[PDB]
Amino acid sequence: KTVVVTTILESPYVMMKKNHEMLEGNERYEGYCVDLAAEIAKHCGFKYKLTIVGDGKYGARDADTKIWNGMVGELVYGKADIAIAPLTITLCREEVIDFSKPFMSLGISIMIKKGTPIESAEDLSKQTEIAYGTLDSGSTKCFFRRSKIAVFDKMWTYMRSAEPSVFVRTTAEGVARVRKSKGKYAYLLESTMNEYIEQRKPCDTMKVGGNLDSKGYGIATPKGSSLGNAVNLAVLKLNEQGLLDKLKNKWWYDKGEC
Amino acid sequence: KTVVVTTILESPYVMMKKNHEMLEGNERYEGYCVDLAAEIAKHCGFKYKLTIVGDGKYGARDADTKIWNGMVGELVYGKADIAIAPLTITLCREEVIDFSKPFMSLGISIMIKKGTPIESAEDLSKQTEIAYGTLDSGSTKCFFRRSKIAVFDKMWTYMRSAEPSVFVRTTAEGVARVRKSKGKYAYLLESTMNEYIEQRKPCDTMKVGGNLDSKGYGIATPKGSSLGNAVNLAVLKLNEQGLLDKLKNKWWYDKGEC
Ligand SMILES: N[C@@H](CCC(=O)O)C(=O)O
Ligand SMILES: N[C@@H](CCC(=O)O)C(=O)O
Ligand SMILES: [Zn+2]
Ligand SMILES: [Zn+2]
Ligand SMILES: [Zn+2]
Repeated sequence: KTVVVTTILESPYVMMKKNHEMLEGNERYEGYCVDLAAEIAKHCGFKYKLTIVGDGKYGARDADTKIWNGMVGELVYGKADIAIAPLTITLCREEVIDFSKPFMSLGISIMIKKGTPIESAEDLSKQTEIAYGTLDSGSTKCFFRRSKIAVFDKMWTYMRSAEPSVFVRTTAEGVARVRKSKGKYAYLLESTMNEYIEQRKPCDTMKVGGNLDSKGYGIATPKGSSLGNAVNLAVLKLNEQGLLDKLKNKWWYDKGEC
Repeated sequence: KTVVVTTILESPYVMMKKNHEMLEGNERYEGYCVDLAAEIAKHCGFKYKLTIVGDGKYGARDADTKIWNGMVGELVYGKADIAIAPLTITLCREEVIDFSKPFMSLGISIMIKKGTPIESAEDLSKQTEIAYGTLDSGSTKCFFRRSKIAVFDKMWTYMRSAEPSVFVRTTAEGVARVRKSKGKYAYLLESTMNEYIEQRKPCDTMKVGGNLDSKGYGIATPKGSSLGNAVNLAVLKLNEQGLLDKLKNKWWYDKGEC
């Protein structure tokens, strides 16, 4: 009956509303993915409940157990019916879950504290004074783990061994680490999240360089789900009608503070 | 056994080699989609035959007959097994054929002769002096026909009844018309093709403004084809290993003339 949606607290995709405690269920949350879920549900004709992924992760497979965690795991093991989140379409994930055509484009990018002497990934790789890392259990880390491209592989070799550790549990922890590190920490994260934060007080970070790759976020469903077909057509509809662009302006730039 | 691949002569995706007359089969052609087809086939483990679409079109459904033309038609009517071309993923097409996840991102863009006093679609819609049109039987025309957005519907209203016709049969025809028309014709075409032309002699055109929308090219197969799954995984694999970015540089910028 009611579709269980798994999602993740990530600004400006899903955020606890300012006055949520006096609100109940889905009304406690706002954001790009909250509006998207409402649109998708409207067009596919289902009722839904938003749930925050229990382990707070996007999804990766444990090398030893082979068990998936995060939102991907919640789909794989039957704990949720659909994931509506900034979840990156990847080869490894497509092997175990289904994705709609992308609803948003992104690439890996570099976040620095304003004034930091870094302009590119190549820059980061040719030095050591400034440490840099990525999010745990996500596609950015996996991208670096598996890249045969010379510059990226060298970055991965430094990251996988550094001490203290350069990886963070949440995007917020990575951003805070940049802001409090006096320019000695740079954070590798998706351009969407980088560009959003850049327009938020205290206005002390910025995106530098071009994107390191090009990929997309998709709405994910359990493999063979009956929901997959309708959801895909809905994403295409919403893109063609300009809604996806409308939502993007609503949450990134109509909400800039800088 | 041998996979029949439908494609289209559109630079720099698929072009006739200089000595093509002395060459046979797939060796007659070169370009981004030629390189891509060789890779998709290698990774999916199939032999293939490139064939240029007979009517030279991408694909639209005739309002009267209801028959699909172009590469889309070749797939729908069983004349080809797969399309490897700059074929835009759209809702109407997804209803009749299957698409892989996108292999390239693009948006509708504006091409002007250098010096043309136009900076945006809004600029174009608000005037009469400079004519503008699009390709026939393609996703750009359909975009404008179907659009509810104010600026774009105004453009469609003008274009559909402009005389002489502002629509062209091939991208090359639209580009020639821009070049020959002394700034009095602007051409709406995808950013990928606009960007390519900008780097070709006589270096007299350019892309102006931002993209009007955001979408992707996919590799297409007949609905329910068993090739679809493998092709999709190959596209993701090839993106993650950086092949797609490498091919774009090779055919757009390494060969740039301006
Ligand atoms: N979008 C990523 C999470 C953020 C990141 O890895 O940078 C994923 O789906 O895993
Ligand atoms: N890529 C387009 C053709 C070019 C255009 O319409 O501008 C299509 O698949 O129809
Ligand atoms: Zn709607
Ligand atoms: Zn010839
Ligand atoms: Zn290969």
